[PDB]
Amino acid sequence: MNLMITLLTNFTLATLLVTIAFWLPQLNVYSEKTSPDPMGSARLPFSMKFFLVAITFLLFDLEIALLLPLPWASQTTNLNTMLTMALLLIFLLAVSLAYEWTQKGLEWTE
Amino acid sequence: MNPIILIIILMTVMLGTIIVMISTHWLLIWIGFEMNMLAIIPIMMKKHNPRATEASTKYFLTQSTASMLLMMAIIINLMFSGQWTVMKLFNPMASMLMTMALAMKLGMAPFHFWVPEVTQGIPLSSGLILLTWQKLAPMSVLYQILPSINLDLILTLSILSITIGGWGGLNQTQLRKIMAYSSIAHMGWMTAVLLYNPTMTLLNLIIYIIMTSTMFTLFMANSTTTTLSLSHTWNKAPIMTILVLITLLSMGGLPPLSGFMPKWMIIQEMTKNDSIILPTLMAITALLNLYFYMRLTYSTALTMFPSTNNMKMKWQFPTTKRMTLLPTMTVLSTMLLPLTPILSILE
Amino acid sequence: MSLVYMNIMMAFTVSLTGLLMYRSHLMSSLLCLEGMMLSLFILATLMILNSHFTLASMMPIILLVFAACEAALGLSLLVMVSNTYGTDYVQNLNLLQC
Amino acid sequence: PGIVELPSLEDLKVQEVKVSSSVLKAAAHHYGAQCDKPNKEFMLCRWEEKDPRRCLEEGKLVNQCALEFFRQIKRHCAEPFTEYWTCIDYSGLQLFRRCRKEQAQFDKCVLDKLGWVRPDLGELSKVTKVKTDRPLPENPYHSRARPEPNPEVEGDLKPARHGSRLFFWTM
Amino acid sequence: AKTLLHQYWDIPEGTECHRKTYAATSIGGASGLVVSAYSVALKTPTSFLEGVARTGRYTFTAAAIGAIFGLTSCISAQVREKPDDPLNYLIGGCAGGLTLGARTRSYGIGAAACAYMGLTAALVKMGQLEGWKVFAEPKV
Amino acid sequence: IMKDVPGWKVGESVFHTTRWVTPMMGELYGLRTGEEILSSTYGFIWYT
Amino acid sequence: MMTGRQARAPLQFLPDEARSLPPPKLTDPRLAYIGFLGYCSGLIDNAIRRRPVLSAGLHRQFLYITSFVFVGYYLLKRQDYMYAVRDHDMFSYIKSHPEDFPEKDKKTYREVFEEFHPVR
Amino acid sequence: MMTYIVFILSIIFVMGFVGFSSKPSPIYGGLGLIVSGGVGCGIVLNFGGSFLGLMVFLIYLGGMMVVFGYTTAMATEQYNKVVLGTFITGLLMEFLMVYYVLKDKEVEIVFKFNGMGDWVIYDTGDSGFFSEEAMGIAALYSYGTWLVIVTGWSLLIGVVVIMEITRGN
Amino acid sequence: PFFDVQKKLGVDLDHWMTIQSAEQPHRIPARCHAFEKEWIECAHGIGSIRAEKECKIEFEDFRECLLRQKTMKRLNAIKRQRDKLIKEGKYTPPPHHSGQEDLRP
Amino acid sequence: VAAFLKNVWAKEPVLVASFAIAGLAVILPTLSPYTKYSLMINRATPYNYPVPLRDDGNMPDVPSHPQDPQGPSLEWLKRL
Repeated sequence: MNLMITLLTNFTLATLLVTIAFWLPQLNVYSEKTSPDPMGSARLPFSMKFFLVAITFLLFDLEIALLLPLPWASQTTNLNTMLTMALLLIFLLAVSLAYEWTQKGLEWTE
Repeated sequence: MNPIILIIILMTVMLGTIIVMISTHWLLIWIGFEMNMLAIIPIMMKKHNPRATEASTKYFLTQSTASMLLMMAIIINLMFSGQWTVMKLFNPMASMLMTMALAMKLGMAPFHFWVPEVTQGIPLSSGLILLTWQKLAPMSVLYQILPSINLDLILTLSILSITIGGWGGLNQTQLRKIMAYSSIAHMGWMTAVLLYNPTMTLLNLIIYIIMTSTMFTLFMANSTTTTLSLSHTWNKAPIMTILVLITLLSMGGLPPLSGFMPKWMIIQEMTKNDSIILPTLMAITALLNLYFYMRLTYSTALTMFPSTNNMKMKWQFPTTKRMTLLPTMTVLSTMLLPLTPILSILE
Repeated sequence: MSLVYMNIMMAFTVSLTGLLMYRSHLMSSLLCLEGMMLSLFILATLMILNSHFTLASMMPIILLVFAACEAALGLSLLVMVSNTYGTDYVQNLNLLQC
Repeated sequence: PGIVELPSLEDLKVQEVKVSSSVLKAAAHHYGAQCDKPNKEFMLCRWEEKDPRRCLEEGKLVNQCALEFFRQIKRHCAEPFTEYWTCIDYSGLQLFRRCRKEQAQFDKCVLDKLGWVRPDLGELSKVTKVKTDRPLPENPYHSRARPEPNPEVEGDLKPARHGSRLFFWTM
Repeated sequence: AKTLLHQYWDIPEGTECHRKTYAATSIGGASGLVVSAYSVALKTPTSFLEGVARTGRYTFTAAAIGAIFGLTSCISAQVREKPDDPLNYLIGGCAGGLTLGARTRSYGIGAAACAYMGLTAALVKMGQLEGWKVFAEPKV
Repeated sequence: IMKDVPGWKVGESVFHTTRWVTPMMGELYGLRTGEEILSSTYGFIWYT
Repeated sequence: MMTGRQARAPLQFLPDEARSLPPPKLTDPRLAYIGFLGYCSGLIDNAIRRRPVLSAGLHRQFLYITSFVFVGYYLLKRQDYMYAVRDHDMFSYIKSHPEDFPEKDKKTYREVFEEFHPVR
Repeated sequence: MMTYIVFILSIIFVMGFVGFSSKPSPIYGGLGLIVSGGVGCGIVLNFGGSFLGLMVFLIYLGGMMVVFGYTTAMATEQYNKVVLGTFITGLLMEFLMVYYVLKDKEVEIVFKFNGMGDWVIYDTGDSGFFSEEAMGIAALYSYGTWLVIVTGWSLLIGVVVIMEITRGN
Repeated sequence: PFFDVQKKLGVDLDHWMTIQSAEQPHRIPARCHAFEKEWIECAHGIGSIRAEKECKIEFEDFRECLLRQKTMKRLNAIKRQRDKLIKEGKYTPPPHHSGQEDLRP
Repeated sequence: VAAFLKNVWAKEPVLVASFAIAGLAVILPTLSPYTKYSLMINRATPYNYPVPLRDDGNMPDVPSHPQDPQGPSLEWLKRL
């Protein structure tokens, strides 16, 4: 409960800071800004490379989560099976990186 | 369409289906289902046209909803059983959720609404794959859970699927939608018999797989997608017209062809368990199936539709396509009746 | 069983009734799919951690990863619609009916 | 179902080892070396009976002999034990590696005044044998008779009688 | 809606008209509600008011069909002093068909509905008497 | 506590077997104050 | 419906006890019918590729006949083994439980009553 | 009140799902389901599963719904009644079940469900010098050979799928 | 169908995860290890029909160990009776159920 | 096999360094004979109690006390 106490205290201090930054200068009577970017009227272009590198990040992070439990696993009895599994998984990461290299993935956003 | 990538993708589909077949754990069943659908997604995006994207989007949404239902059933079964052997479930809600999850996966009505659309928008090889190999794994899943299957739910799904498939195939003129509704009706026919004798289910599955493979192989060989080009094919090769006529005669369960083998023997396992009205109703809907089959053969071979002028150039070139396993699967779909008791090997 | 179990069932039924009767584009369907994801993950983790099944801690993480890749597939599908019709609305998915 | 049988508090009243964590941790090796046989008897009874209510008196024996350990600590070398347990107790993690000098002093004082050997690495991690006078329980799980297995198949595989008999087939 | 069928069949034929009438009316209302719900789900209504108008039309039509069929079967079974006769269900099915034809503004459709609903109710009586089981449990 | 209600046998174990079963947290601390319940069933997880 | 029989030796197309049966002859009518199916498949393969049906691909036709007759022989062996298992299990369970299978006293026609309905 | 904390969070969890059940816009739905993922991970963490909870934080929230927000930023250009009606319907159903389980302490929807607090099913035993779920996860590299094989194969095949079906040619 | 490759070529793939009573690292016991052991030894090699007709008591005990429904009902009834008896105030709780009893160790 | 190695070193030193390190990490656990030392180190860690077994009367390889010489000792980790 101490962790949640720290989280609540920190979140309330952030709330106090944003309340000071948002409502405290409203006491002043400066002006009202009527205010009548390079984007004139065109739609936002769908740069496909950003989406591709985002889902590549997603897949790599997923199998990084697969790769994670080695420090806990290092105390297991069957060390040979662990070594084979870890080397083959990192080899799978290398193979996926090589494929993402070959099929024009790392071009125009290298 | 890199040949190495296509070979690897096909091997992944085969590995996923065989993982569903040979595993003893529910998680591995779901693993095979997920890898199968993930590797079958590029098969329906072979031609790179927006209709294929539409069909694959609908297929992915339906299969993912079915998979989420499948985990709902698995987790409920774990709660009420505490164990993971693929066998009879230990909860009626688990059986109900699993039954309509597999009905959603297999395109059983009223969860059939994706089947006539998706098959309309994909190439014929992908349509053959979806209507032939995809049906194999959830048949194994339904076979391994038959003690806990509720009779009322599977019977309602079967009769609704047969009736809806016949009445929906009665109207379509495209070949792929007719094939989809025929597949729905055959799925209902061979799921109606599952709880009484699953050997009949396996026999009907093998017969339907062979006959649908023959039909799709003929459609890719003639390069025909609608009724009119299939009518026009009689200038090019009349022997192909004779073949499609005899296998469509076999497709409606008319003796002495192979398609009369399963359904009749399905009736042979309806009167053993004292059920008489049910095989009569499914026989009437099979007559509806035979009606639109007869319409297809009337359009195809039993008449002579008017052709165009360019057929003459098509008379100067033989069929260069890889017509693979067409004669063997054509013979095995027409003259297999005197070898009916071969179903004993499926026990 | 426990009340948190029934709360997870009610949450899953809420995600089910949100996934089917949508009005917006495919992003809402994928969000409800992720709701199903999260509900199944929490239910499996609670079951495994309550009954002390030590090995089946392989169940929750795997129950994400596979379908997570499947979820990524869905994103690509939406991009295809975003490369064809401009907007990913479900009312534009009426080309296969005829 | 059946009424669960429970011993009363009169079978549960004993003297208690009212000591802290570090007090037990400081002399744990000599604990395992000196009072080993009643501990082995009690946990063999616990592991084979799988029932506290059939082992309680045996545990009482341990709760006697363990006290006989601490008295022998108290009357002879109480001050080195005091130094050792307070040095161990200062550490929050209760690490054994941060109090090696007091460990050596306590070991030397014990070995000259009473002579208990600190066990080596791997000595306490091995499996020992117990000579016990209790009978072996034939039904530890309180299980009834298992169901009778179904009979197997016997005899030579005879040929088929009049063929497949599928409505006209004789072969 | 399984126990509603049992409550419909718990009342003996040609003995009490009222409870048979309400049981058949509730069966018809449930069937019309299912049909209307599927029609609204599949065919998109123009608005809320037209959708509930179609739902009310289907529900009231099917409830009237059920009430008329049950009432006619019961009065025929009373006037023939024979509960174990399919003629009463044939007459009730024809009355339901006539009511459906009158609702649909037709007469040939009404006669066809007379014939088919009378045959269906006769077969329902056949299954009730001889113990026909269309949903048979696996015996062998 | 309850000598008045009918249909009750004291010590009626809910398991058909007579084998010893490990007690629950609710079977042990289920009749004490709330603070002891908190420090027992959530003391370790909430300990910093 | 034999889920408890083959489970002791799974994935066996032809077990060892199947060798205890009389194997089917090479002149079995079903085997010759499957050979005829192979010949018909060869004829269809010659016909669909626009070739002389009775002359071209003689080695192809012989391979078709040989492959069909081989798979037909093995499938017939499996069928015979399965039906031997079926009626052996039938006779074994009939022998093991003769309380549910009483011996019916077959009465003669000299005292049993058959109702006669005249036709006119 | 404190002892039902997980249950309270579970209620908030259901609330979180309602926060994106009506689906007014994908961005607000993503925010609501982010909040629901946080409270569901708190539910997991209160049962002693630190590793699974940080799996939820690291991968589900911080590594995958980030990609969901990235994708939905590429559409849904910046600037309902039945949305709000479904919101009040879900609120009424949620609160009605809350009073049901807080008054009757028992309900029937599919099975028999109890409303008593969940602090009675935990364990007073000790795992020793290791967390049970920590080496439960650690047993993947010693026992889970086939599962790791199919997981790596499926993720590599997903990489193949991403490279192929989004090429457009 | 159900192809048994694992039983054919004799290689384990998922038999260890299949049941809760199987072998696990460091032999960590489940809550219902004995109940599941007795249920499996009751229901081994006799068929599912005779298992669900003859070993119903062991499976019911295993389900009660997993779900703990009867214990829930018993404890809830006891607690509700305590709340009622503190409402009419005929009985007061002893000091050993309040935290001031000089606990056993 | 010689000029191509220097070509891939001059072009992409990172890739050839990664391949060389991966090959060394593949071939060195098998070549180095200290893997068995880690195996017996991991297998001898007492995470659970060595629960004593009942003496029937004929067991010379088991002791009656942890200080007895018979049984598996762990002095090899002490010496190394």
